[PDB]
Order: sequence, then structure tokens, then C-alpha cells
Amino acid sequence: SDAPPLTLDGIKDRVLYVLKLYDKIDPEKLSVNSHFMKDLGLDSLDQVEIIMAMEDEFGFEIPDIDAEKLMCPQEIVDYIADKKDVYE
Amino acid sequence: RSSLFAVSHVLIPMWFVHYYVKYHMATKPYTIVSSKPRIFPGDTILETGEVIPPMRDFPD
Amino acid sequence: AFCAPPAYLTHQQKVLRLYKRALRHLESWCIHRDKYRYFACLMRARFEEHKNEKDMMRATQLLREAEEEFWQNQHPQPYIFPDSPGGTSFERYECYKVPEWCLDYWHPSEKAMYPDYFSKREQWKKLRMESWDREVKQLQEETSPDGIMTEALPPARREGDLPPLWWHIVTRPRER
Amino acid sequence: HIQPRYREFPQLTRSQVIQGEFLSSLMWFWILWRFWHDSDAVLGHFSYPDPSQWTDEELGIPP
Amino acid sequence: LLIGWWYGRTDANTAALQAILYNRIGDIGFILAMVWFSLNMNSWELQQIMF
Amino acid sequence: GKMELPDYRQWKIEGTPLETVQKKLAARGLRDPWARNEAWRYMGGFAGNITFPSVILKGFKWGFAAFVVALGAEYFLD
Amino acid sequence: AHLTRRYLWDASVEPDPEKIPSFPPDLGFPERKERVMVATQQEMMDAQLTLQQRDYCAHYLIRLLKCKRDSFPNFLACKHEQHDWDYCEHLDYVKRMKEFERERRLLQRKKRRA
Amino acid sequence: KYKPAPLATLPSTLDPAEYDVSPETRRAQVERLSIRARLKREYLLQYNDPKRVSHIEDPALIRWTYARSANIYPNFRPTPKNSLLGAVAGFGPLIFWYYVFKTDRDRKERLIQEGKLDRKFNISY
Amino acid sequence: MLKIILPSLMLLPLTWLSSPKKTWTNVTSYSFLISLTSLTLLWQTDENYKNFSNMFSSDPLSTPLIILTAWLLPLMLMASQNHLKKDNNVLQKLYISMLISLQILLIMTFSATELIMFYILFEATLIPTLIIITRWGNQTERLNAGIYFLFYTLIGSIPLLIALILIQNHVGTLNLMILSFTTHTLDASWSNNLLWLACMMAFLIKMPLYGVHLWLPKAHVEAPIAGSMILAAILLKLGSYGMIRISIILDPLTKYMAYPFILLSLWGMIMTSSICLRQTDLKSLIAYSSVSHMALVIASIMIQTPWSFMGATMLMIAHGLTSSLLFCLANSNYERIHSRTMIMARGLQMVFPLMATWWLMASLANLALPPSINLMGELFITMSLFSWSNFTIILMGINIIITGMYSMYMIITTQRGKLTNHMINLQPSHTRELTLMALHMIPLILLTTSPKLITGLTM
Amino acid sequence: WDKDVYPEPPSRTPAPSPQTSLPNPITYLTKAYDLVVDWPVTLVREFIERQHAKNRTYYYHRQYRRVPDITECKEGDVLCIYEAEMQWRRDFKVDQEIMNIIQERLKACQQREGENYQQNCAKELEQFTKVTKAYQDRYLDLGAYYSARKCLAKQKQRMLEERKAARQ
Amino acid sequence: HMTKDMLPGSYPRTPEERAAAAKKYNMRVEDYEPYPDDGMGYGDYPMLPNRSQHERDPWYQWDHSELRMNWGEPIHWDLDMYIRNRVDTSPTPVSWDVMCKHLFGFVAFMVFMFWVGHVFPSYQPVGPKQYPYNNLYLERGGDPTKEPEPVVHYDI
Amino acid sequence: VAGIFLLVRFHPLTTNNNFILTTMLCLGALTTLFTAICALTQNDIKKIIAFSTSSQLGLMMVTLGMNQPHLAFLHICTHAFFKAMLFMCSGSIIHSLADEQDIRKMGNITKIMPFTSSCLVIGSLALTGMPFLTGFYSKDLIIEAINTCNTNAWALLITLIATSMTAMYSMRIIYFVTMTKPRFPPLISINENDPDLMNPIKRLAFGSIFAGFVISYNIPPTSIPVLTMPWFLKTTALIISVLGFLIALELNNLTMKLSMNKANPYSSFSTLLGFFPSIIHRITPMKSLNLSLKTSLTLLDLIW
Ligand SMILES: CCCCCCCCCCCCCCCCCC(=O)OC[C@H](COP(=O)(O)OCCN)OC(=O)CCCCCCCCCCCCCCCCC
Ligand SMILES: CCCCCCCCCCCCCCCCCC(=O)OC[C@H](COP(=O)(O)OCCN)OC(=O)CCCCCCCCCCCCCCCCC
Repeated sequence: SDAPPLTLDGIKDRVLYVLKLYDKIDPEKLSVNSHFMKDLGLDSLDQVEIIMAMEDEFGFEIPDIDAEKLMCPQEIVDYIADKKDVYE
Repeated sequence: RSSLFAVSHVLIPMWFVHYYVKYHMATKPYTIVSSKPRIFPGDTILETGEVIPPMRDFPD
Repeated sequence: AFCAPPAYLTHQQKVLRLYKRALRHLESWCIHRDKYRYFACLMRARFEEHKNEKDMMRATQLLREAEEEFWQNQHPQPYIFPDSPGGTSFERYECYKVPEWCLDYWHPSEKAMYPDYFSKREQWKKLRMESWDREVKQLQEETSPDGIMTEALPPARREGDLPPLWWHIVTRPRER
Repeated sequence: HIQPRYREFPQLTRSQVIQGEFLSSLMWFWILWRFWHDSDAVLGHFSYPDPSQWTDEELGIPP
Repeated sequence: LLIGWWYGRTDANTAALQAILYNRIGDIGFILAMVWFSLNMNSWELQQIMF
Repeated sequence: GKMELPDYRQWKIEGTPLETVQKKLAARGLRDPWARNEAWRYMGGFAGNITFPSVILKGFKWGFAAFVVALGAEYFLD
Repeated sequence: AHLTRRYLWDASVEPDPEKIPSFPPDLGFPERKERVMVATQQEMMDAQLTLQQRDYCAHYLIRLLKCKRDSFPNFLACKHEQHDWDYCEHLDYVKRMKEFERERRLLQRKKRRA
Repeated sequence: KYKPAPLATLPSTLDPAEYDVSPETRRAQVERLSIRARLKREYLLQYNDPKRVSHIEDPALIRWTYARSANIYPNFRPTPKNSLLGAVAGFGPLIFWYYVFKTDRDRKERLIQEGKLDRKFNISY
Repeated sequence: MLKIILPSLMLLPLTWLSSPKKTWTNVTSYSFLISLTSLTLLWQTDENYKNFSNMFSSDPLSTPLIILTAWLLPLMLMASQNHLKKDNNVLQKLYISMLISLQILLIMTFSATELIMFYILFEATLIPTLIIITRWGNQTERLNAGIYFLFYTLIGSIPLLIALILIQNHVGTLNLMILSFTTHTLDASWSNNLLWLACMMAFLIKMPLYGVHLWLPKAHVEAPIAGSMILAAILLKLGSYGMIRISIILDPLTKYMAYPFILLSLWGMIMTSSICLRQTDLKSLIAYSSVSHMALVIASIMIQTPWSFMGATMLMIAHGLTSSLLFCLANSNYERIHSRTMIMARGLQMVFPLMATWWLMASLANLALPPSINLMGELFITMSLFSWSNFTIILMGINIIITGMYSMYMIITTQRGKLTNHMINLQPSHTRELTLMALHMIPLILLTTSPKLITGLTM
Repeated sequence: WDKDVYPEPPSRTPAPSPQTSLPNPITYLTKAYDLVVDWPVTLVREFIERQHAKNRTYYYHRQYRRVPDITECKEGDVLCIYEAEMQWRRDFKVDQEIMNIIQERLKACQQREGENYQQNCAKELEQFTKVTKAYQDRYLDLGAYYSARKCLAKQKQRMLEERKAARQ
Repeated sequence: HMTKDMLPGSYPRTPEERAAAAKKYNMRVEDYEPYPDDGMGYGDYPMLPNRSQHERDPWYQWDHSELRMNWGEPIHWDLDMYIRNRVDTSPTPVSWDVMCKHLFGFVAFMVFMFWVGHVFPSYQPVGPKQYPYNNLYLERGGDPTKEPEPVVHYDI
Repeated sequence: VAGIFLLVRFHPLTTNNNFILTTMLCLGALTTLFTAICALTQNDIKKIIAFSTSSQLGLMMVTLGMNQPHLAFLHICTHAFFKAMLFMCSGSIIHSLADEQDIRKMGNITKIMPFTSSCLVIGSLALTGMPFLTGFYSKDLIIEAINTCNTNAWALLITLIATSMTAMYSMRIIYFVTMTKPRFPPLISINENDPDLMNPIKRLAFGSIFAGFVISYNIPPTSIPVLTMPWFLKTTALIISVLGFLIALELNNLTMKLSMNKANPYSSFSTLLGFFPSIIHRITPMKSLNLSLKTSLTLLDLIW
């Protein structure tokens, strides 16, 4: 029943997946570095919602101090990798 | 496996325990004190070849 | 768990964190996803109704009132993710999170196995007694002489230099 | 052994379902056998006589 | 010893010590009973105590 | 092992309570940008309503069947 | 029920569970017979019964224990006996209920005598 | 509305000290953070420093132990309520318990002398 | 007895004219052989007691103290070994000689027949202890600690001497069992009340009463490990032996001239078990534990019942062993961290997973986990005091609770959190100290299996 | 084991009346036990008793001459007081064992009778009460430092009151 | 190694003393506040908020994590009771004044109602049970040689 | 069950003390109610099960006070089967998911995990009192004696209120863990096809089904029960369990309907445990410790 380990490409897939499911702005065009305010023009409230969706997806919390600095899927993937200790 | 485990983890201990009981716990007076066995009318005891008589006519 | 709080939180940060906590407690209260989405959209409308306002005094007042409303309508048994404070796994593997220096006391007949491992551990030290002196100067020289200081740290600006004070952020044990 | 599934209803082996169905069917068979043969234990087997339906001859009360 | 298996968790230990505390509070009465019986019956066995 | 992810072109609000919630949020004049995420459930193998009868009367079919079988066998054997 | 009839209505014309045999027994019974005992003290003591249990039905209880110790590997073979014991205990309960009603009727007599 | 207590304190949200924007507040916060960061830098220049064979000391812990242990009597001063707390705590309960035990013992002894007691099976003491 | 004392006297030359490499080994081995030979005293086939001379004697109460004294020696040798390791050969030979002298004098004063010989030895026990505490301590308050210890003891001991002279004059001897076969009742006068006070205060100080407990925590905290061990195990027992021996002639005064001390003991028990909750020094915590345990011994001697004396003896020996064990356990860490502060080092049981067991069992004993002699003593003291008066059970239960609290506190703030990962100097556990702990524990198992050797005079 | 010291009344065991046709495991299990546990252990104890029989040894129960009592023992002569006190301690220990025997005799009867211990376990309870009264009159309130002299003082402090009662 | 100038001392009666005390304890001379002078050994030791260690941030990577307390930070005189295995001052949605009232009310009402149900019990309408041989006088202890006060149990 | 075993072992002495039997009957019942209440607004399976255990223990203390020790012990023995299988299925579900015990993040177990769902339903029914699943053979007799004896007429009521809260929180478990939609994370690695997990539960379930029969039909009759009573006493346990199930169905379907959840003091009380811990574990330590420090160590020892 032990669940399988994580992979960087897996986290990429899942993050881009959630962001594609997102509707308010994202016109299904999201490169790994689709900055939310510059490249997509989102609000900090939308960013809050995004981080909470990432949490509900992966099963753990992002401290608000560190979530107030995530604006790119790549930054999200990097934080999650640092937390889960992946790519041994 | 079941059988070898049975032997080496039940029998040997069971032999030691039977020895201990029979020769250090029943040789002493009040170490194994059983309660008395229920007896009912008609139960013919065997230590005296006795027979206790049955009960009275049951009204009904 | 990776940065340090700033000397003071700004109104923006306060409001964002209030929004996050309010939504988490809305989730706690509403068990079903449809209900959660409904009332989350309602709450975000309540919020956006006062996003283009700028009077700082009235803003702080609205915030001081919203925090009281939150304290009055908060779920007392909210959902906490397991590995987070208040969760059923917070500080559960600290029993197995043994540090690295515990291997300097190992016995030759213990490192006799894993020999390829301990050879790397060695040169990871050679990479440390050399990279130490320049990590100090980079702090000495990058010091604010005007007194001001905070809990930040700079990277290395060279080819070969390493981030100052790395050995403990690197080398730390898995979470498992 | 199994293959993880994402946002889908996973593949279900036959043992884990047949065994649960068997246990449930056995529980209900037991309930039915019992409720058939020993219904009293949940309903009653000894009525509760109506007080004052007796006669003053019994429980003698002089006038 | 079992509530405390994860001796890094600072709440399992609180729970363990809670259990210890309450069960000592019960041991107070247990020892009171043992003392009363040892004095007024010169015994600690169910058999004598049944008198 | 390499994991796969199905296309996002199938998780649609249509035919679920998310759609009724959308009706209500439109009556009030609003939109939900996330419903398509929560809509992975509510459809597929996870579709359908489960009932307290559904969970309590599980096995009852074959239970009752074998009960009647044993009853007939008992009547036979006397 | 008696609960209401005592705690809300007249509480002095309703019996008290601890004073049931208070009045004389034969105030309405001529040559009131006794309750018989068809089980002997020895027959009841050699069976190792309990003092909450060696009441007027210990004879059927003796038959039950007998037919149980016998036919043992096959329990469920002690139903016809269990029924008899349950019935005698039910009849004892009936006698107790009738004693209660007797005393209540005598309280009615005392309240109607004045 | 939430009434704070010394055991269920007031949160940070409802603390009007928070949301204060006065410079006499923000400057103080910045100075506190600067002190905190200076101390953390000092401590991390010792944690990760190689060539360290020993452990790290805690002058704050040392100060705390020295205060709770040995800096007491040099600052002690007899005062009212101090002499009184001491005398009470020291003697009162002893007097209470003395009279409890003495009453009980005297009662038991007079009972035994009169023979009005039941000491059945007491053959140990 | 002389076959026990002469070899202990010969351990001295052995120590001094042994080479600088084999002195520890040889003296420890021969100390173990002495502990072995001391078991002749346990050959008691009759209710008659032993009398080898007009000067020596043994009883079911003095034999266990003597054997514990002869057993603790090699343990103290082993424990005082890591420290004073660099110190000069001459200095460490001095240390060994101090230990051996303590052994000999304690054996003598437990095997003595005359109160005045008992006195001169119970007062000669000061020189070696003072010297060990002042010459080998690490702080600067060990001097004041020795002052306190020495002078509390002497101030308590002078009137005892005067009372002994008064007796030697009224009666013609101070010999035990003659003071028994000739004892008389008294007049319940003030002179005899002061005689009681005199005879008692020395011992009520040497085993700390609540109000004069202000020499034990000092001495422990400031003394080395062997001093701590002997102080906790035997020097706290000299008073108990002395009172159990001197209370036979003071009848019938202790029926009413004992209330104050029973009160002080039953209250200071609580008031020290509570300090064991909020003390920061592990050594002072264990000292206050010793105090809270000796309070029971005092209150049980005061009431003079067989069960009481039995519990007193059991708890004496058990607490000796357990306190020595706990002190050595704290010393194992001190040798590695040089700080008695408990909350400093935490999260052990990760790098020292076995010593966390010894830590645990020493705690299971102190909190009286059955089956154990700590409990076989506490229980009987409780029963005796309940027969005395039923209201003692309240304070007994309070003390039980607080003990169960602070034992587990000491366990958890050292072995059951998460590690202070910044501790690079945690040299793994020495076979020597593991052996110390094993030698402390195993005898407790054996005395729990055969507690007939530990009941005492009455039984 | 002397049955007079330790009664152990007889056992009324009844006849097995298997009023059925289904077997009983316990019987065949007991037979298997007799065959695979008893037989060999019995043989081994027989062998050990053989070795004993061929190298027997005897040991005797020590007798103790009676010496003067405290009554004929002067008020300060210790050569006699030692003998008397040793004798008293000896008898005190034997009395301990007597009382323990009575209690070991009562527990067995309680366990045996079971629910009939309130009617069939009375003479043992009476012996217990009597020996308890005696132990109390002899040794109850002496103290840790008990001795023949304190026992004598107790005896006299009792007899003077009994004499007062007698005369009035 | 430390020194009498690094260790604590006595009550500061000048700002020349408050400055050194606060700079030693590593606080600022404004936030520093010594304990009142009631002759109790405190001396110049900081007086700090009576908040526990639960209040602090769990997400911060402290130095002393189990204590949630940094390295040179001044330590609360009552840490041993706030070490997070002990007293918790963290706030509560409900308030002391109302929670105590609710608990006391629940308990006291339930006790009062126990007494009400004791004054007015519940039972079934039957007479006492009947045991033949004088309520089993012999079996129930009794005395064989003596006789009991005979009692009778009638039919119906 | 250790204290209850103690009290049954010492039942020969509680038989003649109507002050002990009366504080039993008036205390055990005070827990059946006070814990079930707590078990109606908690979100953790483990806490729910523990509060239910405490309620059943209060019930056994009640039947001890009413002088039914053998019945209390029979309940002790018929309770272990299902109160162990429940923790068993709980732990199965948990280890299948990512170590989460909060029911608010699980669902559809009836379909994604048939085995543990079936076993959980069996345990819940046995606990509620279904006519023959090891619950009946003890709880029915207990709840018959409770009203057939002369007793305390407030315990006789709160005992049954709690006997209903039993089915209430059991239905809560069933509905929030095995009937609603999968509000758990999206990654799914469920696996319950390991014999070391399937066989133990199968075994404990056979137990939970047949142990009451096998025992009650072999043990001796050390107490005469009362099979003479009205239907509204003979069927009260079953009826009230059913009513609890139905009330729970209603109040849980009300969890839907898009009506926000206005917090209330009743629910806050039941959720925060009546504040017993939140207040006691804060005053008593503070007093004890401030005394230990400022009075004994400081004022007496180091000062005076
Ligand atoms: C910091 C603490 C204070 C330290 C300074 C100590 C100051 C010392 C006190 C000053 C001197 C006062 C004592 C004078 C002694 C008087 C003589 C006496 O009391 O002896 C009487 C008694 C024997 O009398 P008896 O045998 O009956 O017949 C007549 C004599 N053939 O024989 C006896 O009773 C012997 C009495 C010896 C003196 C006992 C002193 C009090 C004992 C209890 C306290 C002990 C602690 C140290 C003293 C504390 C202060 C008193
Ligand atoms: C009809 C009847 C109704 C009334 C019945 C009344 C029955 C008597 C009730 C007495 C019990 C109340 C006192 C119990 C004290 C419990 C203290 C405690 O709980 O310690 C644990 C506590 C942390 O626990 P917690 O608050 O749950 O924190 C969890 C965080 N997630 O915090 C701690 O870790 C503190 C650790 C121990 C602190 C030292 C304690 C010293 C001893 C003081 C308590 C004993 C006082 C005597 C209690 C009464 C018994 C005589």
C-alpha cells in the first residue's frame, strides 16, 4: 500500500494540470515559467487560491511566508522538491 | 514447520511443567485446591459406590 | 521553514493570511466540495468588494472587524494536514532523523561495509575545510556598517565559491 | 504490485470484493436464521397481564 | 512506552505522562484498599478477604 | 514505472451539482474558476448516489437465498 | 403508571415497594396455603448453587444444569429445560405482581373506610 | 466577545498593538529583528564551522540557572508579607496536621482503653 | 569480621606499591573478592546473632549495610576513573586510599557493639568525604559545601556524645544487648526529653530532616561521583542504624516526643518531591529525591513497628542502589557535556539507545514499580502509618503522585524528545559505565527475588 | 504431608452420564496427554528416585531443651535473660508458623466450598478467630523491640484487670 | 568562561545600570523591565510576557526547537512550566469566563438531577422476593444449634 | 476493562453496600452521556472510537452498580471483537491513504474498499445492538435490567439517551466515511489485498458474529433475568437505536442544502470536550508548579 515516490516531471505534470483546470485567466497556455502577474496578470488572491489548490493536490501545507513568494510553476516545483527531498 | 515448532515450543515445556506440577506442587498440601464438582440427584458417586435418590414429584 | 519573518507584516500580507485562514475554516465547516466552492466564491466577492479602496484608516478598521468576525465564526476543530503543526504526524520521524556527525564515531568494522559511501563523505569534507574561510569574508565584506541587519543571506559571486552557511541546509536528513 | 491510478476509480481485484460480499451475506444469513428460530428474544415470549383484570377472589380483598 | 513510540512527537509524551498521572491517582485508592485488607484481615488473598 | 495523466478535456461541469452551484452563482452574478478540478470526482466510477440501504443490505440477496435453502433442507430432514 | 399515580396523584393511597407484606396475610384469605418447596437443602447444596439462585425454582434449575453438563459438546440441547425455568420464574414474578395489586386494593379499602 | 485571561491569552489579531503603524513601533520592530539576526548569525558561525570538536554554549541558559539558583539570597530582603508567607507556609500546615493526627490517635486510644473497639483479625502492625 | 577488615587494610600498600598501570586493576579485583568474602555474614541458620569478639557483632540489619558497603567500593573505583585520569599517579592513589578508608570505617561502625566506637567512626567518616569533596570538586562552592556538611554533623553529634557519657555513668556500659537486657522505663521528665533530643538530632541530621536538609544537595552537586554515591547510599544510613539501635532505651518517650519529626517528615516529603519538579540541576533533583525517600525512613523509625522497621531497611538498601545508579547515569553525561543542566541535553535514546534503558529502569524503581524492594518498603511504611492514623494515606498518595511525575520528567527531558543535533562531543557509551549500571541493577533483581535477606531484625 | 495437620477432606466425584451420542474431546485429549507427557516424565522421575534410593541420606529435626523462663530470671542477670529471650523468640516464630498454618487451612476450605463457604466453612473460621484472639493477647501491641519482658508486662497488665473484674 | 560582569546581579536603581543590564541580557533598554523590588531574589532579571511556547511560530526553524527558543534570547524565569510539555496559554475560541460557567452548570445540574431521581426512583410493581428456609437463614451464615425467627411465604 | 474486572472480582463485597452500588449507577451513566455527546462532533475516527469505548465502559459500570457483574463481564468480552475490528479497519483506511484520520477528507469507501467497509458496517451494527451480532447477548439484558430493577430514574434515562447517541455517531462514521463522495486527494494507491490484513479482520468478524451465541449458550446461569415486561421495555434498545439512526440520517442530509453552519455553544461544548481538559490541565499545573517553585524551593529552602 506504500505510495510511489515523486519525480520532478511528475510534479511538473500535476502543477501544469491544475493550472490548465484553472479558468479565471489561464487560456490553457502555460509554459513552465508563465508568471502569474506579468505573463498572465493575476491577483495575489488568485495566487492564494493557487497555492491552496497545490496543497489540496499534494497533501501538505505551504507556510504563508513562503507562499507569498511563489509566482511561477517552476518556483512551486522547486519548493515542493526541496520539501519532499526528490531526485536522490 | 508447524510440527517442529509444536515439538520444540510446546512439548519440552509441557514435559518440564508436568514434572514441576506432579512432583513439587501436588506433593504439597494446599497448592492445587480444586472446587467441588456439581452433583445432582441420580449422580452415583464412585469413591463410595453410592447413589443419591431423586427429587420429589414436580407439580404441574 | 525556509525563510524568516520580516520586522513587520504589511497590510497586504495580513489580509492575504486572513483570507487563507477564513477559507480553510470554510472548508472545515462545509464538508462537501460544491458547498465549499459556492461559499468560497461568495467570500471572494465579499473581499473584492473592497479591493479598490485606499483609505488606510478605514481599511485597518475593516480588518480589525473582520478578524473579530473570524474569531466568532471560526471552527474550533479545523482540518490540519497530518505533517503540519497540530497534525497527527508533526514531529513523528524526528526519532529517525539522526544527524551526520554520528558517523564520525563509527567503528572501522562498521564502515567496512558501505565503503563507496564513506569515500564520498570524506571528499565532502575536503569540500568544506576549503570552502569555509571565504564564506566568512563574504559576510564580513557584505556587512551593512549602518547597523541595520536581518536574517537574510547572500549567494556566492564566483566560480567555485559556495553559498555561505550551507553545510546545515545541505546534509540535513530526509523527511520520510 | 498494482498500478496507481490518478483521478480515476482504480482497478479492483476480485478477492477483496468477494470476501466482503461473503462476510455480509453470512451476517445476514445468521440474522435471518436467528430471527426465525428465536424471535422471542427480540419481541417477547411472556405476556404482561393486565392489572385489575384479576378477580377479588384471588388476591383476596374483603368488602 | 507504547504511547511515546514516536518520542520526537511532543504530544505523545504529554499523553503518556497524562496516563501515568491518572493511573497513579487510581493507585492511591488501590493501595488504600490493600492497606485496609492487610490490617483488618492480615491477608491479601480473595479467599480470606471473602470473610 | 512511468505515471500518466489523462487529458483535461474531459473534466467538465456539465451534468453534476457543480452545474447547479454555477446556476446559483450566476443568479448572484459570479463564476467559479475551479469547479473543473473538483469535477474529477462526481463522474465516472465515482458517479452515483450511495444509500444507507445500499450499505446495510449488502449481501442480503445471497444471505436470504441460503437461508431459504437451509430452511427447506431442515423441513426435509425433519 | 404507578410512577405517576404515586409521585403526582395521591401518594398515600399507593403502595411502597419495601412494605408490601405489611398488612396481615389472611385479611381476605381463609386457610391461606403456604408456598411449597420441592427441592431439598442437601439436593441444592451438593449442586453448588448461588444464594441469589437457590429459590423456589432450583429444582428446574438443577434439571437444567444436569441436562447441560450432559449432552455437553452439543449445546442448544437445553431449550426444553430452559423454557421450564423461565416459566417458573415468570410465575413467581406474577405472584409478586399480584401481591403488589393486593396491597394497593387494601389501601383502597383503607381510604374508602373513611 | 472574547474576554482574555492569563491562561487563555489574547491572540495577535485582536491586539491593537498590531496594526499600529507609528514609527515608534516599526523602528522598534526593526531593531528587535536586527538583534535577533545578529545573534542568529553569531550562532551559525559556530554551528556549521568545521574544526569544532566541542558543543555550543548558552550564556542565556547559564544566566537563567544562575539566577534561579544562586542569585537569590544576595538579593533577598526581609519584608512584611515575606516573613508572613514564610512563617505560614512553614508552620501552619504542620499545626493543622498535628491536630488532625493527635485527635485521631487520642480518640482511638480512649476507644481501645474502654474496649469499645473491634480489632478482629488484626495480628500485624 | 577481621577476615573482612584486614584485607581492606592491606588494599592500601597494594595501592601504593603497585605499579602506575596495574593499581586500578588489582585493587578493583581484590575489592570484588572482599565483597564476595563478606557473604559469610549471611550464614544465619538460627535466630541467635553473631558475636566474634567483645568489639564486633553482626545482625540481620548490619549485614546488608556491610555488604552494600563492600560492594559499592569497586563501583566507585570504576566510576572515579575517567576523571582524575590525567591527574598524577600519586593523586589518584590518594583518591583510592580515601575510598578504602571510608570502606573500612563504615564496615567497622556497622559491625560495632559500643555506641562510643560507633560514634568515633561515624564522626571519622568526615575526613575522607570532606577531602574528596574539596580536593576533587570542580566548582568554587565545594568549600562552603564541606563547611555545611562537617558542621551540621558535628553540631548534631556533640550532644549525642554527652548523652552517651550520661548513660555510661548511670548504667556502667554502652554495650548493646546489655542496654537491652537491662533497660528500664523512664520518668517522662524534661531532662529525659532533652536526652531524647540529644540522642536523636545527630542521626536526624545525618539523614536529612526537612528543615536541616541544606547540606545534602550542596554536597552532591559539588562533589565527584564516588562521593555522591557513598553519601547517597551509606552516609544517609548511619543515622538510621544509629536510631534503630538507640531507640530501645528511650522508651516510652518516643510515643509523644516524636510527633514533630513525623510531621516534618510527612510534609517535607511533599515539599521536596515538588522541588524535584522544578529543579534544573539533575544532581540536586536526585538529592531532593533522596531526601523525600529518607523522610519515610525517619517517620517509620519514629513509630516503632515491625512492618515499619522492615520497610525502613528495604527502602534504605533499595534507595542506596538506585541513587548510586542515577548519579552515575547523570555523571556519564556530565563527562561528555560538562553541565548538570538537564534541559540542555535532550533527544538522547537515539545515539545512546541502551543507556536509555538503564535510565528507564532506575526510574521505574524510584517510582516504585512492582515487583521491587522500593515498593516492598513503601507499602509497609504506608500500612504502618495507616495503622498509626488513617489520614497519612493522603500525604502518602500525594508523594506517590509527585514521584511518578518527576521521575518521568527526568526521563523525558533527557531521553525522549528530539536531539540537540549541535552536540558533536557525544563519545559513545563506555563498556565501563555500562558495567557500572549493570552492577547496580542486577543486585536489585536478586534482592527482589530473595527479599528474605533484607527484612531486618523483626522478621 | 500429614493429613491430620492438613485435612484435605475427601472428593465426591460422580459418574459420567453421557446422555447423548456425540463424542467428548476432553477424554481422548486426556488419553493422549497420559501417553505423551505422563509416561516419559514418570519414567524420568522413577530413574531419579532410583539414584536417590541407591544413595540415600537422612536429616533430623533439631530438638531444643527447655531452659528457665523469665519468671525465675533475676532483674539484671543476663546469662539467664539471654537464654530466656532466645527461647521466647523461638516460640514467637513457631507461633507465627502456627497462625500461617491456620490461614492456609482456611483459604483452602473457602476455595473448596465456594458458594457454601458461609455454612460449611465455620469450624475453620472459629479456629481462626480463637488463635487470633490468642495471638492478640500474647503479641499484639508489644512493638518493634518486643521481648519476653514486654510480654510479661502485658500479661500482668491484663491479669490485674481480670482480677478486679473477678472480685467485682 | 563567564564573569561577574556577564552574570546577573541586583536591582538596577539607575539607567546607568538598566543600560548595562539590557545590553547584557541582549534586549533593548526600553523593552527591558526588571521585576519589582519585593526582596525575592529576582534582582535584575528580565520580566517577560507570561506566554507559553505554543504561542510561538511552529514553522520557524529555531535553534532550540523543542523549546521554540533561539540561542541568545533571554529565557523566561518560568520556562520549566511553558516548555510545551506543560502549561499552555495559547488562546481559545471560547472564553474562560463562559467555559468555566458551562462546565460548572453541566456538572451541578447533573448532580441535582441525580438527587431528584434518587428522591423519586423508578421500579417495577412487584413484591419482594421470597426465599424458603427463613430467607436461607442457615446457608446465609446463621447458626445451626439456634433457631431463627420463622417467616412464612404464602400462595398468591 | 481492568477496573471492571477488579469490581467483578470484588462483587462479593459490593452486594451489600447501597452507597457504592449507587455511586456506580450514578457515575457510569454520567459517562455514557458525556462521551457520546463528545463523539457526535469530533472529526477523527480514532477519537470517535475512543469516546464510544468510554461510553460502553460507563454502561458496564452501570450494570455493575445495578448488581449484574456477570453481565458486565460478558459485555467486556463481547465488546473486544468489534471494538478491535473497528480500529483495525480504521488503520487499514489510514495506511491506505496518506496518514489522515479526519473523516472530512475521505469517502466512497463502500466502493473503493469493500472489505473494510463491510467489516466496519458489521462492527457498527454489533455495537448498536443488532439483534444477534455479539451486541444483543449483553446489551439487551443490560438495558432490560436497567429498567426492570429499582434504580435511579435519571440514570435510567441518560443511559438510553447515550445508547441512542451510539447509533448516532456510528451512522456518522458510516455516512462520512463510506457513503459520500471522494473528497480525499486525487492520487490513489489503495491496496488491501494482503493476507496479513485480510485474515485478521475476517477472523475478528467471525468472532463479532458468533461469540455471543457460543458463550451465552455454554456459560452457567449465575443470575436470573426478567423475561416478563411490556413491549415498550422489551424492545426499547432496538427501537431507540433505530430512532438514533434515523435522526442521524436526517441531521446529516441537512449537511447538504447549501445552508451555512452557524456555530453554536452546544456543538462547541461537545467538540471541546466540555472544556474539562482545556481548563483543568491549565489551572492545576499552574498552581502545583508555581507553588513548587516560589514557595518551597525559593521561599523556604533557598531563603528562610
Ligand atoms: C545554630 C544552632 C545553635 C548552635 C549553638 C548551640 C548552643 C548550645 C546551647 C547552650 C547550652 C544549653 C544546654 C545546656 C545543657 C544542660 C544540661 C542538660 O540538659 O542535661 C540534662 C540531661 C541529663 O539529665 P538527667 O540524666 O535526667 O539527670 C540530671 C543529670 N544527671 O542530659 C541532656 O539532656 C543533654 C543535653 C545536651 C544539650 C542539648 C542541647 C539541645 C538538644 C536539641 C538541639 C540540638 C542541636 C544543637 C543545639 C541547638 C540549640 C539548643
Ligand atoms: C461526580 C464527580 C465529578 C468530579 C470528579 C473529580 C475527580 C478528580 C479530578 C482530579 C484530576 C484533575 C487534575 C488532573 C491534572 C492533569 C494535569 C495534566 O493534564 O497534565 C498534562 C497537561 C497537558 O495535557 P493537555 O492539556 O491535554 O495538552 C494537550 C496538548 N495537545 O500538562 C502537563 O503536561 C502537566 C504535567 C504535570 C504537571 C505537574 C502536576 C503536579 C500534580 C498536580 C496534579 C495532582 C493534584 C491532585 C489531583 C486530585 C487528586 C487528589
